[PDB]
Amino acid sequence: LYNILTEDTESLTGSDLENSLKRNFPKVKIKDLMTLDALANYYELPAD
Amino acid sequence: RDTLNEAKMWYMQALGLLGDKPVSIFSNGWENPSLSNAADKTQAKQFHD
Amino acid sequence: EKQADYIDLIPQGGNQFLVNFSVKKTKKDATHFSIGYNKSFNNLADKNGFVPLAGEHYSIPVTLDAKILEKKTKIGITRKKPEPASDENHYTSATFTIHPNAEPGIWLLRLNKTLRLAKVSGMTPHETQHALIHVRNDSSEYELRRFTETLLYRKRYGIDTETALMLCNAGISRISYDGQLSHFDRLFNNPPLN
Amino acid sequence: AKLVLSQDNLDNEISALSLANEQLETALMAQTGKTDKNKYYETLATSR
Repeated sequence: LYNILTEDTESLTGSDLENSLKRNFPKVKIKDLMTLDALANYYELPAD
Repeated sequence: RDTLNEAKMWYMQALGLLGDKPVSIFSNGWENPSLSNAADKTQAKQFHD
Repeated sequence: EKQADYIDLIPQGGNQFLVNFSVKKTKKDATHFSIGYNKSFNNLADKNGFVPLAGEHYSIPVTLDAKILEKKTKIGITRKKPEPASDENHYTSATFTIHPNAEPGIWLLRLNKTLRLAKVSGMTPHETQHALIHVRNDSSEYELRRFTETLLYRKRYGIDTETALMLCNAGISRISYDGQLSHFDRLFNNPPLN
Repeated sequence: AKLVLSQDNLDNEISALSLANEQLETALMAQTGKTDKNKYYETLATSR
């Protein structure tokens, strides 16, 4: 989790951002995750 | 113990009946209008028309 | 060009906006400064009788329309020279073009970070973001370090998250947070002396 | 007519007496013509 939270995601573009999304979301599809209920169920946090 | 399992059963049935809790939007098209801009007669006439 | 300020359009929502800025040199001439539009029109708000200060974070609410924002629209700010002021002061401007359905990844990555952090540190996701200190050069390592230091200084000393943040080298927030009194105001103007 | 129906107006608690005093001040200073509050109270300190 520390390796996750220390990456420099801000100011990261190009194919490197593609790499980083494929690394940090290996199994979920980002568009299917976009919605609020999906975000609440992925991170097991309350929707409100 | 068994009655507690039964109680969880009845509550789960009621939940399945209710469905999925409706999420309450807060980032919505609600600007923060003034009272005079919210209490127009044109605002009611256009609606009812 | 050399050094003037940074300007930001903060979209509150539909037809609601905000302008934040910090004019660098604030010592020449300033009386009821102005806000320009399309680089040549629409003095938006000329109402403040104060002078902006050096390196100071300001915020002025402004109402625009998303239509003109759809195209390149140069909004400017004019620190008004006393009697005449149209462009002949040290003028500053900036454009803001909007085009939806683009670039979903880098914001969702920061959201991944902040949601993991909220879930793990037990504080709410709004608290974990409000208690995250962000600078234009702030690396993510130093950002997480500031967050963890805040959690530590909250563990020992048993203090509030706001007091821990102030202990973590955080500025005084002029803006009213959480529908409550701002730190600046509950500090100095509660109730204003005399 | 200028009152904005916002969630912060609906929720945030203010002191009722402070609101009465604001209502009186905005009229008394409109009468006097002075916009400074402190200058107005200074004139208020000697008047009978």
